[PDB]
Amino acid sequence: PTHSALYAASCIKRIAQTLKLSGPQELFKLFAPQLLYTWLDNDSIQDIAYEIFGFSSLLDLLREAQTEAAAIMMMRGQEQEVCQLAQSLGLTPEKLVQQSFTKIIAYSIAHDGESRMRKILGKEEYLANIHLNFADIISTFFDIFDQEDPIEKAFFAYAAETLEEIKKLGPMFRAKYLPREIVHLCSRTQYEPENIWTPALVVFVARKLLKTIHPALGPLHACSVLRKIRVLICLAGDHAISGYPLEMLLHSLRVFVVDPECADDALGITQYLIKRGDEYLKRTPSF
Repeated sequence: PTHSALYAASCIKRIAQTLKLSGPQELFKLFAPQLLYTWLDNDSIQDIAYEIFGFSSLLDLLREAQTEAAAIMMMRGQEQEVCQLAQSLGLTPEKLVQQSFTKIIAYSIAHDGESRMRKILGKEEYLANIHLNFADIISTFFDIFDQEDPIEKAFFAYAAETLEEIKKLGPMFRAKYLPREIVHLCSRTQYEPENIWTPALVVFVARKLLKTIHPALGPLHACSVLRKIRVLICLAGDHAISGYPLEMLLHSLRVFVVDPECADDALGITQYLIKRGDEYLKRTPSF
């Protein structure tokens, strides 16, 4: 997508209706990234089909698609179109960019344009926004990174052996980026890019990864999310094998071990965690 508008509308209503989903808009909430990317590649947001994903408006479709659309525009570059989005909304481009700063930086760092963010906010405000949105940015970095060849890039001189052990037991951007990406963001805050893996951040990112999976989204999603979790566990190192992170990971990886699709990934991570956290599991026999 004239009748094709109405037919696609009824089809999406039936898809999200017979899948334990709320409505058609809650089916756009799951797929807006890919649709918006592939469509805004060569088109403009203002002429999109607000009749699929029943919205009854374009200013209704926008009060949800600010973040993805704005971040993708600023990923490729449509400055006048970001300004047009902002005009249509009611908010000037500046407070808009202040609303969706996290995804903007996630994509931009992935697609390398941050200087273009400095030229609209400033050079003492942009850094305050990076300080305010650090963990959300790392979470959005683990969302979009594609699992291609992480061990090759690792040698970050400890992730390689760790991922090798966990493999011996049992918008998309390439894995080769992932370390350097983090570095480039963390060379503008105070916290050094080397060692930023306190347990709060670890549990944050891991819960994000798990929440990403979904029952309606397929049993092929899960094994990719699991590979990325293995990357997080090998990278975090010694904070994800002791304390509450250990308990929290053992739980969900158990749930992935009873999945008949792939119990090759989760059995390995589980062996590694149980074996390495022996000094801790002897203090908590009730768990």
